[PDB]
Amino acid sequence: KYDGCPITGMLQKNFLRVSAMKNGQLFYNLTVSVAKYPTFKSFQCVNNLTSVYLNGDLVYTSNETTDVTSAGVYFKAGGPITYKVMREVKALAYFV
Amino acid sequence: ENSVNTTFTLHNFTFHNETGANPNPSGVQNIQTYQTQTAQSGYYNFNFSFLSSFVYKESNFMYGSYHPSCNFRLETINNGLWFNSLSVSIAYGPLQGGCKQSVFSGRATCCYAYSYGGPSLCKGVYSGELDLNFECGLLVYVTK
Amino acid sequence: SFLSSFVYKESNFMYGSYHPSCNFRLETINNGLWFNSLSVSIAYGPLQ
Ligand SMILES: *[C@@H]1O[C@H](CO)[C@@H](O[C@@H]2O[C@H](CO)[C@@H](O[C@@H]3O[C@H](CO)[C@@H](O)[C@H](O)[C@H]3NC(C)=O)[C@H](O)[C@H]2NC(C)=O)[C@H](O)[C@H]1NC(C)=O
Ligand SMILES: *[C@@H]1O[C@H](CO)[C@@H](O[C@@H]2O[C@H](CO)[C@@H](O)[C@H](O)[C@H]2NC(C)=O)[C@H](O)[C@H]1NC(C)=O
Ligand SMILES: *[C@@H]1O[C@H](CO)[C@@H](O)[C@H](O)[C@H]1NC(C)=O
Ligand SMILES: *[C@@H]1O[C@H](CO)[C@@H](O)[C@H](O)[C@H]1NC(C)=O
Ligand SMILES: *[C@@H]1O[C@H](CO)[C@@H](O)[C@H](O)[C@H]1NC(C)=O
Ligand SMILES: *[C@@H]1O[C@H](CO)[C@@H](O)[C@H](O)[C@H]1NC(C)=O
Repeated sequence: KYDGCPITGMLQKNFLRVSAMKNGQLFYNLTVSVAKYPTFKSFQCVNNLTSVYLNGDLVYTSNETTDVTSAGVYFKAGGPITYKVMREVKALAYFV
Repeated sequence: ENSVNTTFTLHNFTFHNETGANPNPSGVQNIQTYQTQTAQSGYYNFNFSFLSSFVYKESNFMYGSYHPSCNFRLETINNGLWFNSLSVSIAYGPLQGGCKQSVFSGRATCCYAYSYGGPSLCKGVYSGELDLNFECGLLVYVTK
Repeated sequence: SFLSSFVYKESNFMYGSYHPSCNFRLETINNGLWFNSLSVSIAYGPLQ
């Protein structure tokens, strides 16, 4: 909170807003906590199945098959962020 | 668990055969899904009232369903499954080449092919064989 | 050109095809096979 959105919280232990937006209106408000998402690590946008990935798992899918046209990040300071595009291969991951 | 402050209420998606339009012309993109639904989050069930006099067409070399890559049959969705994104829709296309063309060059992972007593004036979709007249059973899509 | 509205009848106890001793189906002859003598013919008989 400063004045802007109706959330009214200035602390940690609050939530987030992953929300889709069409040309005029808003839909699909889900409010995941800052718990289970401790620190912003990565953020993808994948072509097939049109799904978007705040680091790791799903947050939003829809019907279409539409390619990415733009992206962009605001932040004041911190680590120098990295943009990268990619193709689709096969891989396997060791995980304990 | 959903995000916060939720009472877990499953949504009810319904279907019904409507007063449909004409059967499709020559193009496989010229078949129109005369319903659309989608899954977003949480729980769902699918009220299929399409067992009423609609036979199931067993898959073979050209016609019928193309249920490989989706092992469940359409009347067993309502048991406990786990998907990642789901959208079903019905469409009144031809029968001999509905699924075998509409899976590869189409818009679904797999599709089923129910049938009924339909008029035999239906322009089928296939490369080079699009000048005949076939049956029109309703074919549902599912994008698993 | 006999896929036009002609259903295929799956074999069972009395009626239908008798494709055992010839594993290919009729719409898959045109792939690479090897025969020794071959003759096909159509005939309009009973079904059972
Ligand atoms: C489930 O939905 C189907 C899709 O609407 C219904 O099938 C429709 O039945 C109509 C009546 O037989 C057909 O209308 C006729 O179509 C022919 C062209 O093939 C025209 O020449 C006729 O004039 C026309 N009859 C009219 C206008 O009175 C529809 O074409 C046909 N739709 C198809 C085959 O896609 C099923 O009847 C319906 N089943 C139910 C309700 O049980
Ligand atoms: C997601 O949250 C926003 C909160 O801004 C909701 O926006 C409200 O929408 C209604 C109906 O359009 C308006 O009357 C309110 O004035 C909006 N609130 C504002 C501008 O603060 C939006 O509807 C939500 N999306 C849903 C519920 O699908
Ligand atoms: C990923 O996208 C490509 C785009 O051509 C598509 O062919 C492929 O089937 C997609 N993979 C899926 C849906 O798993
Ligand atoms: C995909 O689903 C949405 C959900 O309503 C629908 O509006 C859209 O027409 C669908 N796309 C098709 C059928 O190509
Ligand atoms: C329809 O959904 C409501 C909740 O949205 C539920 O209470 C009701 O039982 C459902 N109807 C069924 C399952 O027939
Ligand atoms: C499906 O909908 C019909 C009405 O269209 C209703 O009579 C029937 O009970 C429903 N089936 C369910 C909820 O399992």
